[PDB]
Amino acid sequence: PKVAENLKSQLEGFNQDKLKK
Amino acid sequence: TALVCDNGSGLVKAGFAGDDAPRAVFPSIVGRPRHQDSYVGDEAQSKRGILTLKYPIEHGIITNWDDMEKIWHHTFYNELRVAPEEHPTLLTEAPLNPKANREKMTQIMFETFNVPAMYVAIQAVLSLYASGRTTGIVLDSGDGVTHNVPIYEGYALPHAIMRLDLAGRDLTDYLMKILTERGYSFVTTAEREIVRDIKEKLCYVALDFENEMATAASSSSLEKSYELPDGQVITIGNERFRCPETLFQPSFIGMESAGIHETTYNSIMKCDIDIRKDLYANNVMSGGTTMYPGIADRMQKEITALAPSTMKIKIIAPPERKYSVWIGGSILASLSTFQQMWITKQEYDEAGPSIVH
Ligand SMILES: Nc1ncnc2c1ncn2[C@@H]1O[C@H](COP(=O)(O)OP(=O)(O)OP(=O)(O)O)[C@@H](O)[C@H]1O
Ligand SMILES: [Mg+2]
Repeated sequence: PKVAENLKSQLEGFNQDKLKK
Repeated sequence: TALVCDNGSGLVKAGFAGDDAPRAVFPSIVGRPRHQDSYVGDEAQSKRGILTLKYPIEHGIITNWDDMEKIWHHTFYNELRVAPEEHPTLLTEAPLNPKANREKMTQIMFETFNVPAMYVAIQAVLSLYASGRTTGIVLDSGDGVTHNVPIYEGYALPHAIMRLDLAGRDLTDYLMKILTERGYSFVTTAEREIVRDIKEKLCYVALDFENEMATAASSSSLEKSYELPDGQVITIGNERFRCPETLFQPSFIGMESAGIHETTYNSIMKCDIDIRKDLYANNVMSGGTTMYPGIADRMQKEITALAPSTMKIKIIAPPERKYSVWIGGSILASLSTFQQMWITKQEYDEAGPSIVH
């Protein structure tokens, strides 16, 4: 009822770069 | 830091949330001695000739809990060197995993391992996440199992999931059949190992299987050579592409199934008409047996032949694809937005294993 959009937005927008090496 | 453990049919991929790669990758296997006292992963290779070797997720669904807890205990204590009580742990599950199964997984984590929190995610779902999408159709071929999973607005559509019980162990076996029919000696587990590597090094997916059989028949240009350690060079040309041709023609190992291009297409045709256009333009490949050169290109051409002529189709094949399930977990596990979704130990005491649904 409220459990997707902000999560959706981080997932799609997440910069795969920002990931520890 | 949160933990991410991908419970694969042949290998565990595990490590920490926030990392770009798993830390530990090892065969999803438990060995018990017969004589007279437990080894997992590399080690149940590293002392193989005194053990009974078990495969608790051969097929992708977990079949024995004892051996599974052993795999987790190894993963937490030897491989990641962590106290499971200090870390949120995201666990992966196969598409179409029985609810009593997911509840069991949850029971073990909290009860046995004492995690402060946990979450179960579908593997293909995570891979779509790793490719920055929340709608698409995933083909996940790994070791023991292949699925097609269509996904809408972040949620698998379990009624359209397709399963093919043929994956990369079946391809290694078949390369092994081929080569043994040619006179070569491959039986031992040191020798399957060789066949696997031959498959992983040399095999490719033909754009057009008969156009390719004829090139192999007419020139030597597709013939590649591989040196066993015993000095033997084994020459292969058409086998390179006959082996993975089986994903598309499961008749090659005597199966009656639809090939992966077909199961992909049937699966789309079980989803809502109004979301098909978006599955077609968002087919993501994942898992180690998607790694063959040419498979995206073949999949393009086949779906094209099946879809309506005007359909925009896109195949996506990340170079990470051996590990995007795990990466997807690592991403999702690390996002701020995700943190109110973890199942907390408080939540478990109050609701029971049922909560995980
Ligand atoms: N370059 C490659 N070419 C062909 N096959 C490969 C390559 N690299 C890995 N594989 C195959 O991928 C298979 C395992 O992939 P993967 O890690 O996706 O399976 P899995 O996750 O353990 O099964 P599950 O999906 O239940 O987790 C291995 O058996 C391996 O032989
Ligand atoms: Mg897998």
